[PDB]
Amino acid sequence: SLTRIDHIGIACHDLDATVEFYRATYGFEVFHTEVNEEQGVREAMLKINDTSDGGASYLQLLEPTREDSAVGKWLAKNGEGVHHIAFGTADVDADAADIRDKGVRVLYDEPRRGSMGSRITFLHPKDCHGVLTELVTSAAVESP
Amino acid sequence: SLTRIDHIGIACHDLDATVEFYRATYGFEVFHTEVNEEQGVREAMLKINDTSDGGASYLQLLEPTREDSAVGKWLAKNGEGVHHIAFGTADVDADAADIRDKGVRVLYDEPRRGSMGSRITFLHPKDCHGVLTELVTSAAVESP
Ligand SMILES: CC(C(=O)SCCNC(=O)CCNC(=O)[C@H](O)C(C)(C)COP(=O)(O)OP(=O)(O)OC[C@H]1O[C@@H](n2cnc3c(N)ncnc32)[C@H](O)[C@@H]1OP(=O)(O)O)=[N+]([O-])[O-]
Ligand SMILES: CC(C(=O)SCCNC(=O)CCNC(=O)[C@H](O)C(C)(C)COP(=O)(O)OP(=O)(O)OC[C@H]1O[C@@H](n2cnc3c(N)ncnc32)[C@H](O)[C@@H]1OP(=O)(O)O)=[N+]([O-])[O-]
Ligand SMILES: [Cl-]
Ligand SMILES: [Cl-]
Ligand SMILES: [Co+2]
Ligand SMILES: [Co+2]
Repeated sequence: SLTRIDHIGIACHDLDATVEFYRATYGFEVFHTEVNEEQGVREAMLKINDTSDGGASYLQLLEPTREDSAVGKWLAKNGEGVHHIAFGTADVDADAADIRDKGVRVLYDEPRRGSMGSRITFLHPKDCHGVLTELVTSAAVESP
Repeated sequence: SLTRIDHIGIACHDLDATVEFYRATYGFEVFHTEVNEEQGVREAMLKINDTSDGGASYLQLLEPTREDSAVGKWLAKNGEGVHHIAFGTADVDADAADIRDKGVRVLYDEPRRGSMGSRITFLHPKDCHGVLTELVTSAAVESP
């Protein structure tokens, strides 16, 4: 089941400047940062709240590490802004198989590594009314 | 203080069809629907989770009631997809005055009515790294 909004993925040209914007404007602090070379992003997660399924909701700020990447291409075309939304689940593999069986394109055969050891997949935006949609199971098991 | 992600505003051409997409695909049900003639939208709120500040997080699906509206213009230009993000607060008036004093454009002098009697304002996307950003205080006071 999809039990929370896990994060909002926000593309930006300069991670450090956008991180500082969110800190200065709203007081949001960095929960974690990393590079994901497979996905081609430098990310910062800003935790906004905890959630009733035991998880949390974040802003995921993303700067591309290369132009030939999902975020690099998207920024070139659209400029800075919201790139994707992510829903949390305790079983991404099962929920992705169920959604595949509805005819929505699931981009990975098997979930891949995302933020903080999470396992993630994506649904094609043209099958989701224009919203690039991620499904994520956190690495650490959640207590509702 | 901004204490949660309150909702993700998602523009769509046909509210009923997009509502059914989210129900069929994810099991998300409609929490509330309404028309906001000032804003020029037909909305459906789909509750995804409760939040640690006592509030909740929703998907806010929005179909324009007229082409000459924020969502009508945005859909014409961009097609269906994420239109804005919203942060919850117990005091939108105070948080909007604090953000105004940082030089971020606050679109309303005074918060206006939004979903379920909430009071809302917006920050200009060109001051927020391309993200149209809403601040909202729910009508019913929250218990953290
Ligand atoms: C690490 C992590 C992350 O979130 S890493 C996030 C970065 N990684 C990803 O986004 C991976 C998933 N995304 C992708 O694989 C690709 O970007 C997509 C879904 C396949 C699109 O790649 P394509 O090669 O088709 O790009 P392409 O520009 O050709 O686009 C194909 C169609 O998708 C539309 N599109 C592309 N990106 C889109 C987006 N983010 N949202 C909406 N529509 C999008 C695009 O406008 C075009 O529509 P049009 O044809 O009507 O113009 N994490 O843990 O949470
Ligand atoms: C009821 C409710 C709701 O959420 S009702 C949601 C619908 N209402 C709103 O969005 C009201 C706030 N928005 C607005 O007032 C306007 O849409 C904006 C911020 C002033 C933009 O209106 P403008 O008249 O300037 O539109 P305009 O197309 O001229 O756009 C001015 C610049 O803003 C960019 N822009 C416009 N809409 C944008 C959006 N949603 N996100 C990012 N950028 C945006 C646009 O691309 C252009 O950039 P460019 O110049 O680089 O091309 N609720 O309770 O939660
Ligand atoms: Cl890596
Ligand atoms: Cl009304
Ligand atoms: Co993500
Ligand atoms: Co809204």
